[PDB]
Amino acid sequence: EESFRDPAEVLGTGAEVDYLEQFGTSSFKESALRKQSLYLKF
Amino acid sequence: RQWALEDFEIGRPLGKGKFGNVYLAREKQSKFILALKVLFKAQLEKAGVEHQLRREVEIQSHLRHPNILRLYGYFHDATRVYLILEYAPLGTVYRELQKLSKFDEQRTATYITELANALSYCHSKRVIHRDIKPENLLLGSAGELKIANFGWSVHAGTLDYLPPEMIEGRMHDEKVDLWSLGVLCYEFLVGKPPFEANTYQETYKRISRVEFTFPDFVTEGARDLISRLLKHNPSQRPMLREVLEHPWITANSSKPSN
Ligand SMILES: Nc1ncnc2c1ncn2[C@@H]1O[C@H](COP(=O)(O)OP(=O)(O)O)[C@@H](O)[C@H]1O
Repeated sequence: EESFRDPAEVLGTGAEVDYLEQFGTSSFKESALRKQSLYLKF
Repeated sequence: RQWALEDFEIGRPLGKGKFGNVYLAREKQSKFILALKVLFKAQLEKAGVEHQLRREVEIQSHLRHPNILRLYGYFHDATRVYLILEYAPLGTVYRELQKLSKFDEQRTATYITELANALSYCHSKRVIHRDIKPENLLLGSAGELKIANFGWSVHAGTLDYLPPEMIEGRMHDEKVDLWSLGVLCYEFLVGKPPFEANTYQETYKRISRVEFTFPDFVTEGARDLISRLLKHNPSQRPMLREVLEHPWITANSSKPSN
């Protein structure tokens, strides 16, 4: 029930708080999941 | 073969402090669950405690006892020190005492039995460990005591657990641990330590003169043990084997059952 991650994803996340802030991330990822990439014709 | 950060995956934080962080963690190959204490080199150097740290981890790494938190190993990278520790899942005795206010005689005798056992083992290795305050005692999964302030922490009182010979600035030895055990036994049963006072000056007085009183609910067996432990003269305090033989301890302690 307890989750574990690679140390690179955990250590120093408190320190890199400013770099972990990116406007529009969750909205963009959601709409990325829902959009299709059409086959490259011609 | 050396320990490496690559050997581990890291879970939720268990505590944070100026010196670093403690995490729930897991060794990748075995999936063995443990705790990883992570210390900032910058803060250690800034505090000048690098020598002291090495000494403490060296000491803990050789203690192997069911009621002492194991240190399985240690390593470092460019900016951090990593201590691989036994995980104790049920929190501190401090918190349990908050929740319950006071412990009954069976819980107290049982805790004191586990501590005397751990301390006897420590003394057999010429190790003195006076600080056994409730906040330094973790609980294992079976509710057994784990002395948890070996190694290094991420972080009118405190004097509360100091013996007369220490506050008077005299030579002290392993018998300071017997005084601690008395203070702790009292605090377990009463809910506060026996020499508590408002000022530094007045707490010094009470300890130095060994002045304290029992609530009327404290039984004769308990009073007898605590009074033997809180003797001004260290050589008049019992040996730990004598604590483990005390009638009040033997009658009220328990081992696991259904
Ligand atoms: N091995 C461990 N297992 C579970 N909890 C731990 C462990 N080590 C430390 N903790 C908890 O993490 C916090 C920080 O502990 P520590 O670095 O020893 O400083 P403290 O003096 O506050 O205990 C405390 O709440 C402590 O109880």
